Amino acid sequence: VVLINAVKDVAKALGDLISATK
Amino acid sequence: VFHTRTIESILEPVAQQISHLVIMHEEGKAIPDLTAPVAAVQAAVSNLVRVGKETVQTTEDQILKRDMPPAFIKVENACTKLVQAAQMLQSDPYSVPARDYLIDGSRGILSGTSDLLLTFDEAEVRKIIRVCKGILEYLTVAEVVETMEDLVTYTKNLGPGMTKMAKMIDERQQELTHQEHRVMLVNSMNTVKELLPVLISAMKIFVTTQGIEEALKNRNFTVEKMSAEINEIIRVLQLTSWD
Repeated sequence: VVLINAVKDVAKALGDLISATK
Repeated sequence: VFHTRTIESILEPVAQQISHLVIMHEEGKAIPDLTAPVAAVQAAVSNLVRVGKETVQTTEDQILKRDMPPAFIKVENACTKLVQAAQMLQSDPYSVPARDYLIDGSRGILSGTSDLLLTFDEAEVRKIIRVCKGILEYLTVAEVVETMEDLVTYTKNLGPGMTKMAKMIDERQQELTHQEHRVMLVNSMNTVKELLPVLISAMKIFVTTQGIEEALKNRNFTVEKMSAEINEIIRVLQLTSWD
């Protein structure tokens, strides 16, 4: 499902951002 | 925490990091350059909003047209706060509003992606409910079956309808995280499947038949028991919390 996959990409990128903070 | 394994896999790792980040900020160094990872967030958000806007325009489901746009605004605004925090930290790695804008941006993106995922799930549940209601309505037709011709027509319709409903429930329960909800779906579905041949048998006796009042009572009893289980399935399918 494309919308669900696009949501997954957002969550994965956010996770990467938070781990980059500390 | 998240009612389906799709929502859980997608959101729980990031939802746990955000909670931790909030606890750390409350109790409590320089934050490194966040330019590259923020750009990756921006590129993902842009794709989600574009595809999302395309869905809004094409869909016939008025609930999606209503609930999806505010969630996009939520994710877009939260991303704007994240882009501001990275621009602040590039100029000042010890910046105070930047640490708040990161928390606010993270919370908002998670809030908006949660809304989107829950909206998509309510939509899938509406599809299952329509199939359940279809069966409920067909169970009400049982009482007008008077001849063997009608019984054959009724059996040919209800048989496949029940198989499709049984397959939708089996596939929905596998997807659920809370066990109490899965058990209730499986139990109710099993009773419905088990009572279906009993209904067809009760209706055969009615088509065959003082004597009529007994065959009618048993057919009406089976419809009642099957209908109560179906209405319980409709109720359990709509649960997102607690057990």
